[PDB]
Amino acid sequence: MVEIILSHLIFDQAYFSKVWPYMDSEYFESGPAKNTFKLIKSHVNEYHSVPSINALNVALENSSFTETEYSGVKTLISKLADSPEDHSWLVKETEKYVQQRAMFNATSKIIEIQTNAELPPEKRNKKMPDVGAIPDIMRQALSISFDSYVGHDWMDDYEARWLSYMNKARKVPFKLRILNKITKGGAETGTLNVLMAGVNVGKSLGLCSLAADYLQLGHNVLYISMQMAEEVCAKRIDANMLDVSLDDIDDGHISYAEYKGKMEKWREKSTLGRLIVKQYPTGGADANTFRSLLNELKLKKNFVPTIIIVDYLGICKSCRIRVYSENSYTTVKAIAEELRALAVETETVLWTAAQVGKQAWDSSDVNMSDIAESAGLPATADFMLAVIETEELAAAEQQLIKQIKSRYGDKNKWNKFLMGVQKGNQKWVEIE
Amino acid sequence: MVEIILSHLIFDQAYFSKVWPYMDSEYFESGPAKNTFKLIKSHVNEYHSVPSINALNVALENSSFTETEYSGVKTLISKLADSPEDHSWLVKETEKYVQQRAMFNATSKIIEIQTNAELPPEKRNKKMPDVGAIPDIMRQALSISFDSYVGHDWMDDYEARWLSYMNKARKVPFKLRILNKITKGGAETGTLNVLMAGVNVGKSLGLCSLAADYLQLGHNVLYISMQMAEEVCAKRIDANMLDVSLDDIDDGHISYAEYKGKMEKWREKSTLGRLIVKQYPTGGADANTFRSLLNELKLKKNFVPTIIIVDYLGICKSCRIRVYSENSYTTVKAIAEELRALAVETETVLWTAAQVGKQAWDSSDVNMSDIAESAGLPATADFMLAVIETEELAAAEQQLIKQIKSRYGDKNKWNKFLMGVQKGNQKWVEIE
Amino acid sequence: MVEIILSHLIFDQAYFSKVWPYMDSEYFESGPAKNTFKLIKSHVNEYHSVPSINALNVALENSSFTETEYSGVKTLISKLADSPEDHSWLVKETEKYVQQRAMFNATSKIIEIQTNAELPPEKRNKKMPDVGAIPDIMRQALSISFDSYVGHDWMDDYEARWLSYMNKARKVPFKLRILNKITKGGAETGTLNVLMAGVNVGKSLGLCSLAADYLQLGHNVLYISMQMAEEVCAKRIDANMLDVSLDDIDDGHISYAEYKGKMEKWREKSTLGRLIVKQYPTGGADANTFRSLLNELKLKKNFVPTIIIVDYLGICKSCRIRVYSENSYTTVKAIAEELRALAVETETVLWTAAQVGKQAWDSSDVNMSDIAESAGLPATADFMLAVIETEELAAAEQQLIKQIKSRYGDKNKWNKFLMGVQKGNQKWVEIE
Amino acid sequence: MVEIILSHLIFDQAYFSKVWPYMDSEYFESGPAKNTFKLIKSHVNEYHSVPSINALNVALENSSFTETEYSGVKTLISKLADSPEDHSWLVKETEKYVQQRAMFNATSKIIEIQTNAELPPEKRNKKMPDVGAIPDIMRQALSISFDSYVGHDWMDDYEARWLSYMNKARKVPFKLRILNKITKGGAETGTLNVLMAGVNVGKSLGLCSLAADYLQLGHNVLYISMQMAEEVCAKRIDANMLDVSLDDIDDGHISYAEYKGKMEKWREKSTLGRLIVKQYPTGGADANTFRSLLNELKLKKNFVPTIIIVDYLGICKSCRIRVYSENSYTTVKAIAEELRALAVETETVLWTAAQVGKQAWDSSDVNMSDIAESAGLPATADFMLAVIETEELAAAEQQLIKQIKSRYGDKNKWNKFLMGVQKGNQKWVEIE
DNA sequence: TTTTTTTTTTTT
Ligand SMILES: Nc1ncnc2c1ncn2[C@@H]1O[C@H](COP(=O)(O)OP(=O)(O)OP(O)(O)=S)[C@@H](O)[C@H]1O
Ligand SMILES: Nc1ncnc2c1ncn2[C@@H]1O[C@H](COP(=O)(O)OP(=O)(O)OP(O)(O)=S)[C@@H](O)[C@H]1O
Ligand SMILES: Nc1ncnc2c1ncn2[C@@H]1O[C@H](COP(=O)(O)OP(=O)(O)OP(O)(O)=S)[C@@H](O)[C@H]1O
Ligand SMILES: [Mg+2]
Ligand SMILES: [Mg+2]
Ligand SMILES: [Mg+2]
Repeated sequence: MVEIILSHLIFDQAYFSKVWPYMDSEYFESGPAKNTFKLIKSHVNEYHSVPSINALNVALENSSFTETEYSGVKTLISKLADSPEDHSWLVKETEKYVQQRAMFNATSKIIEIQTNAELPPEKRNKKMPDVGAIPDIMRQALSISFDSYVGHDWMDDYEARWLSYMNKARKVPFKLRILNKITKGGAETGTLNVLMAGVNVGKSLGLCSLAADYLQLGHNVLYISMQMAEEVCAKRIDANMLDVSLDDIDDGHISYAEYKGKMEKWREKSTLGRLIVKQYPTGGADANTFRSLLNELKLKKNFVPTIIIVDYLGICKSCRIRVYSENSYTTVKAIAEELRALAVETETVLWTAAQVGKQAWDSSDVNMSDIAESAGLPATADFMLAVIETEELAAAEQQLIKQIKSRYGDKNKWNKFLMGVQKGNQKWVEIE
Repeated sequence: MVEIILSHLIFDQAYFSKVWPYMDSEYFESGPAKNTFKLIKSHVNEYHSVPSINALNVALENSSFTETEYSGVKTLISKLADSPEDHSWLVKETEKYVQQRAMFNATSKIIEIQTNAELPPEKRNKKMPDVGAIPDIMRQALSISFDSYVGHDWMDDYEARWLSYMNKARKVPFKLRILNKITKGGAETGTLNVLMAGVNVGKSLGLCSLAADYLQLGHNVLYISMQMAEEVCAKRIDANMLDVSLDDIDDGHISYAEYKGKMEKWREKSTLGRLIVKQYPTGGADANTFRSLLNELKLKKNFVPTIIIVDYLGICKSCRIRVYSENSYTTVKAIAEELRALAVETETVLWTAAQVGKQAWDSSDVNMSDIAESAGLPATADFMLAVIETEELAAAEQQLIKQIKSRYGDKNKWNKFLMGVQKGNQKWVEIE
Repeated sequence: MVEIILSHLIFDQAYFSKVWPYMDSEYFESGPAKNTFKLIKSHVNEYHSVPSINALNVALENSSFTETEYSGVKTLISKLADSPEDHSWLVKETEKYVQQRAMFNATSKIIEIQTNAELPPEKRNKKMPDVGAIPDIMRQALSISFDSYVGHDWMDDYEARWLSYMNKARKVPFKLRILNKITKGGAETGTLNVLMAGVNVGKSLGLCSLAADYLQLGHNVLYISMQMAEEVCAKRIDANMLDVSLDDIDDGHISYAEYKGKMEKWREKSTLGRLIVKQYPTGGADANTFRSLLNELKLKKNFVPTIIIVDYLGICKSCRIRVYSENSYTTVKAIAEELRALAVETETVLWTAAQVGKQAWDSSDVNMSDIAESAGLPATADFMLAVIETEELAAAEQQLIKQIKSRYGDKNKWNKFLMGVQKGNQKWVEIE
Repeated sequence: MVEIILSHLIFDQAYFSKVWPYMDSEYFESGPAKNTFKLIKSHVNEYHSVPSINALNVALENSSFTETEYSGVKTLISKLADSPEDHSWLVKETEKYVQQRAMFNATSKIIEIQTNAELPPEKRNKKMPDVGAIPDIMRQALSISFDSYVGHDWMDDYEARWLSYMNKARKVPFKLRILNKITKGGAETGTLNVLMAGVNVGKSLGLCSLAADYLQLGHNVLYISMQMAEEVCAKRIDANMLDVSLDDIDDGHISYAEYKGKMEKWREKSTLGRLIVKQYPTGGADANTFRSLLNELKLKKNFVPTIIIVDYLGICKSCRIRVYSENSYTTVKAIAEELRALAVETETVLWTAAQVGKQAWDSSDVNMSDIAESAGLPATADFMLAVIETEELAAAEQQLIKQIKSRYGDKNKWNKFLMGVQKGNQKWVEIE
């Protein structure tokens, strides 16, 4: 029914107002229909009005396509004529036609991706998406229903807004009291929280301590280590949970009986979730890789995480920018934005680590301007905490956590407090 | 499109009043088109009015043509109808047709000049110009645009200019006396206004404060969130309007009774406007999306916004340049130009935020050179204020606002003024 | 007469010494002639001497030519002979032939340009000059001659040097005596003058001050703006000439009676010109449009320009390069060249205002390595000034001018001088 | 080519004496070419002289030749002419022919060696070299060059080198006795020599003086100015040559009669050179534009300079640095290297000027450490004279010349000398 | 050819 759609795009102002915002060039044909719609779209972009038959003929004469295409477009334009119709049958039929064409294009692209990925490398016609984003494309084929959400009205829609304040399902409480106090109830789902410490100051000890604390509070935690292996992170978690020093495990001061007893005692407790550690090579995982990991975890292991942790965003690969194409600023900003998009998609608290510049190392204070790889990371991150350690603090078994970007509350209040990091047990303890 | 031009010359006075000044027999053709235009020109010269079909046919009978030309003119005259096409498209198309025909005639003329130059001096014609007249014959053919307006005169139009001085309909007050004082009556419609600061300083706080202030004045405000979600921002607007807190909303200190009472009391006010909050994924919107959103808003609800707030220009996506086609100085400036064009098209006050590079994130002052993105943004901008907060300022809850680019008024009359920013209420308070 | 040219290039020495530096491969037809000239040129480049017949037959055998090309070149070489003629008819005939070939090539190139322009976007060739570049090409072809001036030859060009000593070019005086001192009487007719400055520091203030000063001297001034409405520029001029602050005009302190009285008092003065302000959209005007504008200004308004002032060079259209085709440097250089050509053609002092880079903003000193868009502007310009009102000159109500490039005198004599900028009246007063 | 080689072996002497030692029978052919060379070699052996074409025919008349060979030889002998080709092209072309034939023979020999190697060991030729001899054989093919000149060979070019020391082949005198004394006979070709302008001490005056002494000695001088026009520099040259004061020309004291008389008096003298002044914009002339200028002057003006004087090194631009700066060290170091490379590749004496540190300005003594260009100019400069001015030197019309770097001779021999500077005539006179 | 981030280095 392409002829009817074009005719009522021309000879119906009411029809054009609703269907146009959604009409696209890939929904008609590879011949006369697409060319006619391209003519109409160019005229609309140039004059912001629906062209007439004379305007279409003039644009057709000032066009460069061949004789066959010219004749087809001329016949199609000559066949366009308004008919007595009703707005509803046309809008519903157009929605059905657009949905069918979107599904057809999506399945054609799916077949193309499958037949392209099944090719020897270096001859796979790059810039074509991989099989990993096969379902997502189909998800885009179903989100076309002529029902775009205009937005949220402050006065018209306030009961629904008020039924989001006492819900509190968005906030995931910590286990430390100070972190809950500064965040006013803990971190929120669909966010990107960051730890900035430097090199060998913490920043993975803190992530492991957070993972252990969330695990004790009945949470499913997905640790993703882009550098350290799976047994080192698991060893850190074991040291945190079992209250056994990493030196004791290395020096064999803990027996198999004690280890088994502690593990079974933790297992028999109802207030304990599941922690899963996954390792990827440095620069070999992205947002799409994490989504594939999420899907295979949900299917194979029936594991649905809420506290997804990534060891370092700077070590991950952007899923949109080719490697080493853009500078550190753009690449890191894109990676952080994609991670935040993943977090809001799966509705999980995302925790990450970030390096500071060389000038901030061995300094008694770390500012937000000391971020290493990009200034956009603080802009695209919900909460950031700076971990500072000096010789005096190290001798006191304490670290100073400074609130650098506090989006859940006022950062001026409680800006710097001293945590009791214990490096042997990979644990954070409070001083209150 | 000679038929359209002749038909709208005869049957349209508005078209005749803008194209007849620039029209010649050489522009049309050498056959029936030129003869028809010559008949029209002869009739308008003998009688100062546009001829009719009957008068044109009578003149054709009076005038003498050979059989072929007579038949061609009769056939062409038979093909004239009103056909009320758009005026803008018609004038643009006739300008293009005139330009292309003039270029063709100029090329033929210079080719004839070159051919005559090679002839021996005895054989060559003295009427044709020398080769030295080739260039100006070309530039003049490139100065046949349709524009009869010459511009202001400063001595013949001072009365109209004085009347224009009294047209203050472009101004929009600020609800803040200091901002009105420094803008000489508030912001103006169709202008790009920017509120820039560092990361986590209160850019979105200022945007929401401006939205609430415009809402309390009866304006229609369209808040477009790029990083935050739609609901979170409405909470800030509620904290500004209801004037309780941000934490008290999340800590349950407000019962439903008070919330309902305050919302209904604000509904009873006749000085309140309409506020719509729209969220977009990072890097997925521009004026092209904004124009479709405007059309959908106007269709679905009686909402034509007077104020358009964009959460951040940087997070926005340029229309023509791809996601990472060019560097920051280009696409950021392109987005700024597109936003200003959208504002001047919709005649709305456009507000947006801008980021500051790391060099001024901890400085007591910020200059125009401290713009994180392209420096073309402080070229398309009109009132680029700046927010500077220090430890002493945060102690007194008083952000410093520095006038960075002031196109409305004197940038240095009140260069730096203190505000009374309340972070809990997301409100700017004037200081007296 | 290609055969004669080749024959006397090979067999004659004075002819070779006279005509060789001006010969080019494009002056010969694509048959045997161009290939033979290629062989001759390669031999001359490799051995710095005129080849013989044996040399070329050796070069022909050691060449990658097809059978047809080989046969044609061999036949042409066989046909060459030393016909005795006079070395005063040969040189002029060769010059005529070269000029004709250059004109033919230019005609073909402009025909190709016009064919390329009419093609739709995404199919048309890029980097090919637009239609507005056609006359310039035709200006280059007519300049071909066997006489070339590379540098100034002492003892060979000394009459012209004595003329330059004794004669001085006519100057359009300023009203500020300091500019006359630094320019030795003012600015010449066919010049491009630029007043670079930072953003929101007085680019339009200085241009409007110059426009008012020239208007008070009896000149016809055309003010073309792109970032400002006609009423705004005319209000700046009124503030300059009526001695009323822009604050007074906006606030309504002055009445219509006083305004009319002052305007009529200015009208009654005989030493007054005509100032016409024309506004164009950003990127919507070029040199041809300025020419079309000057055309209607000379016709509709019957006004001949004298001090054409382009508010901003960086906004105007290229007129030689398609929009968004080349980089900023090339486009701005092309705009500068087009504007200077327009000034030379119209014999009008042309004043403009470019923007300095972000580094020069709030910098107490600027140099040629501070221009933002293009560093080729000083080469095209004839006088270039700067504005250095950075931090403390604004508090003292003063400015500073660097004199970056002054072709009228010596830049290192009064390089930096202080200007009393008054922003309420939008004028420059002298510190003397 | 073989016909030409044989013809110019028979009918030339220098070509024979140059190419005979590198001529072998296997280089020509297996029919006419080889047999004909065999005749030349045979005769050259029995009678140590070149045979007459008839004597070569006598060789054919008295030699073992098959009917085809004897005929072939007769035709080839009858096809040899005494035509006069240029010697350089002939030698180069016969060298290329010999090299190609030697390479072909060596490749065929190694192919035959490989083919013989892949044969039954009982059945193979013993005379064929083993496979291990293949790399050496090709070497003998690559070691074929009519003339071997790779660098300067000590103990093999000592006689030519002595002729350089006695004839002072590299020195260019100065016309000033003191400058000749400290340079052991003047500056050398392929060198960069700079004068360290101090506190407003000078600006082109010295280089203009150097552009007159060389002119009076018969040298072709190319003066490239950046901060001045051609007329101004040539006026400084006229002041020095015509003894007219610089201000007298501007005032008009000297009339056209005296000027023309002095110019013609200079033109009569045969000891006068040519001066070509070329102007370039500031920063618009790298040391690659100078190469193009030299090529144009050689091709069109036939002007091949021996002295190149650049007005100022700092004003110049680096050929491939992209970013230019008003006063940056990296650019000055690159500019010096590029200019010295130009001097070396053009075998010309290159002169330029550069600024020095304020300390060098305040102190009468200037140290290499006290130089604006540190480790950049006293590293790429063969000679660096420090021209500084003092009020006492000024009151006596003198300038103290100090020698800061002298590759030519000992720097401490005559380091300080007083120069008689005349600022009106722009001249340097000696002091007794 | 400019523009902007980050880093590292070096020169004054
Ligand atoms: N096996 C271990 N036994 C005891 N202490 C350890 C051990 N591993 C690490 N630590 C301590 O933990 C501190 C911080 O460890 P990490 O969390 O690995 O630092 P890091 O910042 O993650 O390293 P990078 O540079 O970011 S990969 C170190 O400085 C050590 O003092
Ligand atoms: N929900 C909140 N509760 C309390 N304080 C907040 C909240 N959100 C933001 N703030 C404070 O508001 C200030 C700036 O935060 P925002 O206004 O959200 O920043 P923004 O303008 O979005 O800029 P960035 O660069 O994106 S953080 C800081 O003092 C924050 O701590
Ligand atoms: N209405 C006004 N009243 C008083 N002063 C004003 C007014 N408008 C502008 N100014 C002042 O004039 C100065 C120069 O403004 P402009 O003439 O627009 O300079 P500009 O370089 O053209 O700015 P652009 O075009 O946005 S880069 C500003 O910095 C203000 O201080
Ligand atoms: Mg780590
Ligand atoms: Mg923000
Ligand atoms: Mg301006």
